[PDB]
Amino acid sequence: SGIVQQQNNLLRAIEAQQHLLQLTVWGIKQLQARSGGRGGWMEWDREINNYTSLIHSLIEESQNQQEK
Amino acid sequence: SGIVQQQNNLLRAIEAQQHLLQLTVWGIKQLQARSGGRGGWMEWDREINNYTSLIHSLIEESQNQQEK
Amino acid sequence: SGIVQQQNNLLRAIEAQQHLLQLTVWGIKQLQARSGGRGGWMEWDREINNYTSLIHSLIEESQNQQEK
Repeated sequence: SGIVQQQNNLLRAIEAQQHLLQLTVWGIKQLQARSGGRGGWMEWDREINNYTSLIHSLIEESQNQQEK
Repeated sequence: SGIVQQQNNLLRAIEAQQHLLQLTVWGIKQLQARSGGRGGWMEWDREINNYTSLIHSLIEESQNQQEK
Repeated sequence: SGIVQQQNNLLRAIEAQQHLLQLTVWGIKQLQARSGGRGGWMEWDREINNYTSLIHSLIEESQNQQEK
């Protein structure tokens, strides 16, 4: 308790920022499709996708270890 | 101390990322106003606004519990 | 251990979000250069640069204190 609840809202804060991040990335995508980019950016998505997965996996860790 | 100071710069890091997030969201807004979108995106702002508030509230939690 | 490993993946999660943030900021830059903005935004970069440094420094703190 206490110290551990501190890590409670810490993860919650980060989980929420992830959503604001995805919403942000999403906002960027559409701004790039309007312009007219049939590619030549697909490797930029490859990077955010790999960091999103790496992040979502790390959040899983935290949720399971915050069980004990 | 120690463990608790670790949670010190942890929150600080997240509070700073929030600003970089708002700066990011803000950078996206203007790019959407230039184009000419008199709406049809207002529900996307509704989502970031609700996550920004949820986040700002969670940071408050951390600041008060980091008092004891 | 335990509590401390919890702060392990916590920092890792934040370090990863920083990259997704830089990737996000970067995605915004190009969308602003295409349009044609030879300035009048350089003080917006001044803000993200100063928060990126402030953040990268805070992460350093965490990495060194997570040594003891």
